Amino acid sequence: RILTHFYQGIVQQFLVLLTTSSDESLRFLSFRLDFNEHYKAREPRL
Amino acid sequence: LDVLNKKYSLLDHMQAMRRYLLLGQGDFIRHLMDLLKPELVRPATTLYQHNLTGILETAVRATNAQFDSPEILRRLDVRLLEVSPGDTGWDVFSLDYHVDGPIATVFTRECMSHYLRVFNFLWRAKRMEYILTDIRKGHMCNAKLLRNMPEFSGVLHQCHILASEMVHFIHQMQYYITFEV
Amino acid sequence: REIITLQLGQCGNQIGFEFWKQLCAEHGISPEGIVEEFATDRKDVFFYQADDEHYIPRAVLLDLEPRVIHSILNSPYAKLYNPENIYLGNNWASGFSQGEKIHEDIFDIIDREADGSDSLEGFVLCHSIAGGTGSGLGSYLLERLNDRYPKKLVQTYSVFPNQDEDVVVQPYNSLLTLKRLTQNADCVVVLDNTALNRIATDRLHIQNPSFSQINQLVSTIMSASTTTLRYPGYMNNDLIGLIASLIPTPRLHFLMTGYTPLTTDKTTVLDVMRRLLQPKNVMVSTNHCYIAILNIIQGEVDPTQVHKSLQRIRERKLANFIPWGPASIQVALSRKSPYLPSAHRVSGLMMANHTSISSLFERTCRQYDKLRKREAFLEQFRKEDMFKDNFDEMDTSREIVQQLIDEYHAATRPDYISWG
Amino acid sequence: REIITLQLGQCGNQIGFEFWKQLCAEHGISPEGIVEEFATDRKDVFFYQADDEHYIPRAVLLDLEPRVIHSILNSPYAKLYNPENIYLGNNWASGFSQGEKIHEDIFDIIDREADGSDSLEGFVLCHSIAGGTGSGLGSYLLERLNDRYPKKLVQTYSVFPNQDEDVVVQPYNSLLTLKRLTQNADCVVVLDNTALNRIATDRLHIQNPSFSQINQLVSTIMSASTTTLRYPGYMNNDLIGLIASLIPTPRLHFLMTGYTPLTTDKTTVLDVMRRLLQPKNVMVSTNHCYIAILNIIQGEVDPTQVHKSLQRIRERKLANFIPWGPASIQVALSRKSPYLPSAHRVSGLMMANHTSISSLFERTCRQYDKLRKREAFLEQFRKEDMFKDNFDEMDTSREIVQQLIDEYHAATRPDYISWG
Amino acid sequence: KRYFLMDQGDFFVHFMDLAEEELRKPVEDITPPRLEALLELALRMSTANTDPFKDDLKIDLMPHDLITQALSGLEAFSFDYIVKWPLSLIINRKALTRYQMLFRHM
Repeated sequence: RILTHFYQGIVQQFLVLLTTSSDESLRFLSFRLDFNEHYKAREPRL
Repeated sequence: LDVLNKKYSLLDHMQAMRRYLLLGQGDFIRHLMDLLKPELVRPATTLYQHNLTGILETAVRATNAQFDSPEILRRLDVRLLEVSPGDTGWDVFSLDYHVDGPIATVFTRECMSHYLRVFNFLWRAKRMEYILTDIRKGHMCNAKLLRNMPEFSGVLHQCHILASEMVHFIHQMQYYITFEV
Repeated sequence: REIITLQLGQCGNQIGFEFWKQLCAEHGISPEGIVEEFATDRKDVFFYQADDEHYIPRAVLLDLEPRVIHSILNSPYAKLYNPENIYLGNNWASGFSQGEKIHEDIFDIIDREADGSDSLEGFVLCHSIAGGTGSGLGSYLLERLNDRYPKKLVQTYSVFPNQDEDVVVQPYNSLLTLKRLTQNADCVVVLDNTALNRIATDRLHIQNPSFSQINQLVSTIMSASTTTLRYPGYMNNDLIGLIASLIPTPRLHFLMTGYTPLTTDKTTVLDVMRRLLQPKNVMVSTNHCYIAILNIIQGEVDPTQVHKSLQRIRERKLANFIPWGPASIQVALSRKSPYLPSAHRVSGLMMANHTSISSLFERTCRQYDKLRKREAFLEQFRKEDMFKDNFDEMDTSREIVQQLIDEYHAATRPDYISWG
Repeated sequence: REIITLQLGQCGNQIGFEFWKQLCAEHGISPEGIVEEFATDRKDVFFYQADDEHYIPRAVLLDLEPRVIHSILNSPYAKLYNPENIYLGNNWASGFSQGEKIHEDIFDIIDREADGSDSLEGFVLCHSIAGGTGSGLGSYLLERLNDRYPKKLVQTYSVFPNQDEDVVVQPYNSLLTLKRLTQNADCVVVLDNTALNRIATDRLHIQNPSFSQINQLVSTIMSASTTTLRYPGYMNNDLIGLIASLIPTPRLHFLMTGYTPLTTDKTTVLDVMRRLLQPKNVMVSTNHCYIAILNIIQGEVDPTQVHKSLQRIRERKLANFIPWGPASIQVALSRKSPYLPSAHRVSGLMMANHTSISSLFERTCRQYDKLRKREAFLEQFRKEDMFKDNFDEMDTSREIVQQLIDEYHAATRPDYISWG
Repeated sequence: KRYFLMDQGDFFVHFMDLAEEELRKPVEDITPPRLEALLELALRMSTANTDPFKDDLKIDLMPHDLITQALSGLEAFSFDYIVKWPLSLIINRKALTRYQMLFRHM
């Protein structure tokens, strides 16, 4: 469970670091990986 | 741009660039790492270049680049980088696709150095995709070999969902590289 | 890597025959196997580079009361594949017992072709659920394959037994076979006979030759699903990668079939995406929500089209989501095959894990429960009595399929830290 | 947005058949649905972009004692529309009771096509008032549609039952259906059978095939009314905008039909405006005053012509006014359709809310009152007795239509702060 | 003329019905990519898809048209037309600015 929560809390930061980026090109990755917004509408997951 | 196109071929080498160096072939890149897996998960201490060069031929013949012209298979070459303490197998090994002749005015030396700087990162990602499929493989094997008691269910199911968290992340990232980059 | 395809039963040999004929017409080979001059490809996935310059497919030919298999024998596609391994009904118990007594030499046949190819990725079973001939023997061979080789993949292309049907032991046979499918398989591809029947009676006005046209449909789907393995891409050049994303857990491994043209007898990715997401371009016909969808497209695809199409699919929300996580429809691009007919130049197919198949399962469970409560529809089959005098395997299969329905409904929930 | 058209009864399936044939000839499609090379338009209002490259209309095919529907079956326009939903008289009570017992699966048919289109604007009912086959089932389905979906529009193209007629229960049937029309519909388009009969016996010298020629008239009117939706303009590209101005209140929702050529078998807007305003170019034949008129014109219209024509219409005063407010004839301009015959190049139609239809209502009420006072013309229909042994629905419908007549006469007054 | 002056009213009947909720939110709340994507959906439903010039439908948010001679996404929303080099002698920046207000009014 700690392994799970650690992984999810890394992905939470990874996704919000792809929407503060320069150039649309790298923002496109952030949508493919997180489609549902079951993760990221705030700093913890949903 | 006629005579150089009919005595050598800048188009074929630039297409083979994407396949051999930028992993674009796909069929060959799976088999080549299914043979070179044990030597790569070893450090660069028991590796010497000639051994790993020999391995390539079997996989090229085995997959479908055997109908290619022999020239673009000869121009494909293996290297083994600098050995110094701190060795591993995915920071010291490289594939390469050299350019010799009057066709090397399309690429500078620095351009190929950058085409190798991309390669090591691509090779890392390609490796991780097989480590996770080994995980997924073992999940499938171990919910139909050891399942005779219901005592295993919690730990088993929990690891399975933990895998599927990584699977949709990495698989789709490998698709992103693929259809955009 | 390399796939060894297994075909058994009259319906299974029928769909394998049409699939092999389809791949013969698709790739550059004659019905003898003679090489063509137009053939980024691979001809080593279903085909061995065999030893008379015919790319002979690795196919296990099994016959049980052969009628149509005799027609397969005197055929020009019998010069394409025959490694000479043909070895000899209307019940699951009869086919199971007949497969039980002769498992040795047919396992030697499996061993021969396993030694035949250099590498192996999976075993694809041409199977018909409660088809009589395929039934029982298919479930027993599924047990033999998954027990004997735990390191490989098992795939079972399966039909759902509803053909507007007389056989009343069919729910018992389908229930026992489904127990084997849930317990002895890594992945199952399921189709509905009634759905393909409705689509066929829609697109044409055929009523009598429904079998052969359904065979055309499943063979086209089977070629379309393995196009990404047969033609080198970047991902799903092995089976397990395509199998991985749709299947989140070893119990939910049953996949819906979609393919966006129902026609082959201008277009963009955006239109065929929105045309794919309806449940009436699905060839398998409370809250029902997909676990994961994967779509593969083949054609003259502009790479910006998949991008803005997936934009539209997001903000329209025309796909059913997964509560417990992200696992969504994934865009895959594949090569257009040589010598395929030039209609629907941009053509896509989808494979998806949906909870809606639980409804079809519980319908067949309800049919079994009705005939089991009445106790007048076992018909006293002698192989059914001698195989199990107590008929506790029906109870065990009912328990397993009930656990399956409960796990389906639990995956439907926003919590899947609650199991079944 | 998108319109789903419902057709039922022999007369309703007749007018739907001719309307679909008219829109097939109008737009660039074959009777199979094959695309043409000449087709600012839209083909998504009555048509789904359907899945064999035929723009198949979303039509609900209902049959009740089918005779002409069999002729619709073996037809080249059965390749244009057939989503395969055909499911099975001379009385309102019989059709009502038969529709009552099977409302579930026909509601599932409605649900299927409601899931079929992406958007929805309204339900247009091909209906015949006291047509026997359409009657009863149409009123019951009207109750089902308005109860089940309160967020959409209900339109009913209706005839007025006077065909120079033997059926003596026809006033009772028309009275009950009119109760349903007043209470369970958002808007009703009403025509007179005798008016179209007079116009047809005028323009030609036909006496026997009056039905088919009337079908031509109503299909042309139905195409003309939805031309502004099918071809993108600026307003009335949705139904509710055209419905809004003519209907001032939920009780007065019955619209007269006008269309200024009675001919299709040079011209300016000014002449066709003054030709439209007479009550003998109206296809529906004390102080009688329109509530609101709306006219839509299609042709080679100079934009100054509508301007000075409306000038002339004002200072001539050839239209009947509304006391309690401004609500007048509105000029709308629409595109001339491709592949329409080139007669009357400037052609307009009108829809208007008039109090003169109260006269036709009270005439039919007087016929009902006569047969009801005599008590010899119920004929003791068994479905009429079993449906209502006390026949209080006739009294309730009489009360509702009396309130309707009173509200009509109250809207006629300069005060409509006096109600009924 | 086709979009601002509304020769297509089919390019709008989808779009108003589809985006009535997501426009009514405040202008600062609404993000710019969401508008453009929904616009492409309604562009494909419309027959302005068969018009080759539909590739100049963009996003520009504007403060008000009741200032000199909005606060929500509707009436702040505008399109931005982009033209080629020899079309500066007819189509102008001042003309683009004046066209935008006309659309917002309607």
